[PDB]
Amino acid sequence: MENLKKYLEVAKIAALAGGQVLKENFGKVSYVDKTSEERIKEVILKFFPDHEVVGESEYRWFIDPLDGTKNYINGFPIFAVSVGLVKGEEPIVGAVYLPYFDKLYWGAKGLGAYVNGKRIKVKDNESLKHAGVVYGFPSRSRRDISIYLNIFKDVFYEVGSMRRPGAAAVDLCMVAEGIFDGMMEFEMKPWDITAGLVILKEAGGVYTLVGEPFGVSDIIAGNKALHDFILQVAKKYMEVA
Amino acid sequence: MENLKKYLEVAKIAALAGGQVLKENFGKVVSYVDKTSEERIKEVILKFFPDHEVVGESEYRWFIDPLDGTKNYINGFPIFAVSVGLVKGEEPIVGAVYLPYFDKLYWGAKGLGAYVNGKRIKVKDNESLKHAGVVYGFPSSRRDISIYLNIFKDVFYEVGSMRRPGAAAVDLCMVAEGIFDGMMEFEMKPWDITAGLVILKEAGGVYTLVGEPFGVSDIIAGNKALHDFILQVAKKYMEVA
Amino acid sequence: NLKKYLEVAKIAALAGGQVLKENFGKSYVDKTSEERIKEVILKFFPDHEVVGESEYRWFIDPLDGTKNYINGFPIFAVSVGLVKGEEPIVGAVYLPYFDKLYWGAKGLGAYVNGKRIKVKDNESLKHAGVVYGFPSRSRRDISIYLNIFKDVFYEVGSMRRPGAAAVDLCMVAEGIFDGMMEFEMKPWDITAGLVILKEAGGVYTLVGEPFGVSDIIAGNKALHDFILQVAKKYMEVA
Amino acid sequence: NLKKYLEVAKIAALAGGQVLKENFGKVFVSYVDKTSEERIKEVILKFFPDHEVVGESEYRWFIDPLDGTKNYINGFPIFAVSVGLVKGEEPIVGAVYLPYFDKLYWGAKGLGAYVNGKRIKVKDNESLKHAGVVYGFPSSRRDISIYLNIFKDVFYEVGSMRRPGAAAVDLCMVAEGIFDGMMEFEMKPWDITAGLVILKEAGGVYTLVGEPFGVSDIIAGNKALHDFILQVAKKYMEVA
Repeated sequence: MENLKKYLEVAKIAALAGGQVLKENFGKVSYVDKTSEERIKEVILKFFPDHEVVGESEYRWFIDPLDGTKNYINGFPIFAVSVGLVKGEEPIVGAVYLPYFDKLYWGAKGLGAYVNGKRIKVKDNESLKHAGVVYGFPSRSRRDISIYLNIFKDVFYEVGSMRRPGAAAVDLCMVAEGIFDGMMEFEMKPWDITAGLVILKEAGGVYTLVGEPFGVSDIIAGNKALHDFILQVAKKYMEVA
Repeated sequence: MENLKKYLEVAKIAALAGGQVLKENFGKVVSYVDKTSEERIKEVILKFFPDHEVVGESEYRWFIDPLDGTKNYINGFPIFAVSVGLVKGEEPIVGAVYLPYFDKLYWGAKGLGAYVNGKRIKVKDNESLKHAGVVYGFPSSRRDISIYLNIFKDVFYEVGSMRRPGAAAVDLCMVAEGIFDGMMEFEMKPWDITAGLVILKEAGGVYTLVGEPFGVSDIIAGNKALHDFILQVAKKYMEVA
Repeated sequence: NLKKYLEVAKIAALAGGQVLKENFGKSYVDKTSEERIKEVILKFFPDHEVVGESEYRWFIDPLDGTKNYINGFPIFAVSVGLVKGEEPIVGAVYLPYFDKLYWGAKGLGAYVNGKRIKVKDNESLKHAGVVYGFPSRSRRDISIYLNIFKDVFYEVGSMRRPGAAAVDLCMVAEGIFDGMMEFEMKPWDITAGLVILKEAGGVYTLVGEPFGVSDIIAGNKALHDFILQVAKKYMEVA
Repeated sequence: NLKKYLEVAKIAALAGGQVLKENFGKVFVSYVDKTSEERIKEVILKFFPDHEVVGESEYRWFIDPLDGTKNYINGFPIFAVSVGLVKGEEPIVGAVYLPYFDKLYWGAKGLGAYVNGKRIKVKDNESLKHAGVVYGFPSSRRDISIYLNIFKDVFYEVGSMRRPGAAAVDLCMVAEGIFDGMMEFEMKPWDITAGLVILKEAGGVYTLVGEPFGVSDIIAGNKALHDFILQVAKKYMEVA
């Protein structure tokens, strides 16, 4: 933690470096996915050769060169680059950049959560009918779809509104910014969420990780209210330990 | 209707009138906004055409949506719009939809084409389902939710991706713009889709309206491929006539 | 009908600005623009008069920054101002590229997209920023403007020539620039901007014939007094 | 190795631009400038430890942490970060970032000039009366008159003349085809080196009067305007 602030500024530059690849290529197009990754990898390693990078010790950078690929290929502006860092098992730094909006979300353990310099935080709201929730799950799941459909139906009925933007890292950043009350994505990878979670926690959010935090996981995050409720419902059709 | 041109130009201005209310109030944590936007629109339309009828909540009928995507707008999510559509008798002839946050004005008129801020648009060519992008939306409902979950899962298994942005007028413009192959909206009002529908049609899109075009309806629109696919699936779980 | 003239001015500017927006990066524009502006105005106030290249006059610039617009420089706007008798009371200046709408009305304050604005404070002249402008083929001798330019140049921190008076007035109003100096002006290029600047707590002096060819010196008290100080040394005033 | 120098350059500009970006509007200055400078110099030296950084060997980087300082402090969006690479005495790499507009101009010798992954080129001109020129000079080492005379003669011939207040950005707008040319006096290497590479690869022409790596005056634009505003200059200050 002696160079936490140096890790942060490096995470931010890495996200921007790969975010520029997404920027220059938007609307023109998978070579982008690899070019963004190389750039991110280059920045991290030149600064910290010894660290390990994961995607696709005591310092593991979990990166997502392009979160929201399908949206990116179709032209839907909800996509980003995610750059998270974890010491041992503890996630300590997060950087998520939204190229199309030129919005850079970031945060470090105990240092706060920000978006382009402005401090952010999850919103205050108990009321479920006044709440907004984003969600997401795969098309060819490892788990039966019906389960996800049943969980959806239950929250959908109590919540004020639900949205499926198509990019976990962004969903995580909008919850941390106080736009959406909570989220719930299933069958996630560490690089999909690591950076976003750090930011969410620093913005004062709560979250339950189901499964191996660095393997395949499920995530239920948001303010106190939605987290407990999405979690309650989430365990009627599946198991949590 | 020799004034199509004038009708179009008025629709656009009116959408800009209401959109201005939506943009300068965005972010300011009661929906006096919606009422004010509506007031500006009705006002513009009725100074140019005093005898035309304006619908939303007698040969020419203007269907207007002062605020498509209320939930998103309140929460701080960019996907919201204002729609202004003109119907002569029964035929939709002019459409204008404005995305204030993006300062994007989608417009079109019968036989004159579809446009977005000056550039001509059109639906995409692809007929491959696994590559297709689809947007959907059903309310939280008049009919049993199971029906929507059933139509969703099926399409979900075939298409490349599915999104729920939360504002039908925008879903229609993005389909018209060729970002999404198709859209799927259930239990709509005429002022939710009339404008976006004119636009979609001029972009070369195909669509199926279920129920009374000027009463509660369901809309399935997109390129040929997706419209044929979504419609066929829907017909397995619900009635269309 | 005070709050009503303002809403119409805003919609009129937006209407004309939309034309500029659709064609940016390509006079049909200028013509089409004023066409939309006068049309919206006369639809809401058939008794009012429109002017712009009856106790209620609207001075409009369908496209301020024509040259910038043609080159692809983002500095350009639409200007819609209203005068009652001889007093500027309502103004709207829209900048299509930045999607920023500046508006104001006597007693109601100045705004830019729903945000209230005000001119800036100045303690040191060498910290001030000034925007200026004069024509290439001018009625006055360029020597006069060069003298005015130097004197002001040596005293302030910076001087900029953006190319759109209507936009210069607005930037002084928002407190980006301490003040401006624009010479050989027409009423439709500055009326809407003046209303906005004054409601932003600004000061200004018109030289010549308002609603005619004039000069304009505007900004916070400090720069206005200084720019006017210099001007008086090389030319006519009152 | 040009390709690797260019990618690094873009990143360096972006990094320093981020500082400028998250501090724009917040009425300090030395802090932003210095913080931006430190981030740019760090990235460069990280990929090329042997290179030399300059501004305020066989491979020198001329960087401007914040071009358009006064504009930046005032809140006028015309400002940027300039990162240029020089091999020997020749400008070979250039990256100019405009944080506010989120536009990144870039180029490398023999590779072309771009803006956010968009190939750019100077505009074609015929009539001087249709030309647009950006100018600028310090408040100076030469008698203002000299510059005012040059400005005056050009002013009389072209359609328009603007003074945005940021050389780096100026050179990029000429490269993009917005302005036909620009004249700027009393320049430093870090102010124009990046823009120069970008301009030249956009098919532009420029003349450096003075010491390229010292204090200099720059005449740059397409062929037309460059020749024209070069004629006028040597009519008042006698370029070599």
